[PDB]
Amino acid sequence: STGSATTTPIDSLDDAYITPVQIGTPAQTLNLDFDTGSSDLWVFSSETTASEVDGQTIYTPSKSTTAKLLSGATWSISYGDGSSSSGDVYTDTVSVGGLTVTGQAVESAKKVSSSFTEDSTIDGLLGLAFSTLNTVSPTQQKTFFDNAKASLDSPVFTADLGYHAPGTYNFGFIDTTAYTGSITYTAVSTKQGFWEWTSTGYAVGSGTFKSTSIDGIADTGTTLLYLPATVVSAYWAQVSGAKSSSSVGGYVFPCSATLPSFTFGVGSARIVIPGDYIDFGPISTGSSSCFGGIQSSAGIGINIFGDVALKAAFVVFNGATTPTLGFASK
Repeated sequence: STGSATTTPIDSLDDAYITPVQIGTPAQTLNLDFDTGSSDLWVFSSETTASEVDGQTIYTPSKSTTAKLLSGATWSISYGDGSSSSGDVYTDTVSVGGLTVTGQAVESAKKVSSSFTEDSTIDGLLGLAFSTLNTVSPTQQKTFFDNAKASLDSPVFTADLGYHAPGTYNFGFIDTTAYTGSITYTAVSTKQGFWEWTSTGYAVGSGTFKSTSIDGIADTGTTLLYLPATVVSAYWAQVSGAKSSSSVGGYVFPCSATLPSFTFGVGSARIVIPGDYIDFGPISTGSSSCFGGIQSSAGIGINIFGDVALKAAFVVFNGATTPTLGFASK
């Protein structure tokens, strides 16, 4: 089997991407944030505290003839941005782009943190990291990809995120028309539950490539590119007037600037992030100070190849017995 679904930016900055997902019978379509940095499929629901729902589409399990309460199961998750959610668990039929999993754990939110309530465009998350990170207790549950893998033509999914435009998540096949050149595959460590790999270095604009190992995660659920402070300083030093602002929470730059590209290594291959991809717009409405899309990871504990990086590539999440990651230009 295969599946293919369009993923659409939620706003003009590509702050996140939503993908329609069919849940239950009859289908209830919710727009979920596909997150390769986490492992829970959770949704706003008829159980969510009413004051914490503000425009989202909700899953109502009582209207699904295939929903079944997973007795005794609860879940609770906290994300790197400080947001969180928790609730109980149903199993139900879940389809993405024509690919159907029966018995998928659908985590129904009873509580969500303010940032979820305040984003009316995201009806939940669909985690695509490794199932070892799934938070369901007392019986950990598998991701949608883990449940579908055996049925897929090939045990892979691909992320093709657009810059200011829709893109595609494919399951079970690699669309050879969706990228240029060849796909360069690189080793993955699953020890932390993530699609964790080592970049071979970087360049800033037209500058020379610096060969240096950068361990990080391929995380479709993080907007920005978070890299070591040395690398990020070298990037922003090429932008007149750029500075790290403690009050804003990262590097800002004059909105009048033209940003240089940023290149990262995948083996001997190179992925070029155009400068425009690094502009996240005024820090507040009407400001001439703009927020940078490359930020220091020094306060995180891990480097994150988020959307800013991944949308410059066609990315293969290879879930073979030994997982690997592939990157192509496009």
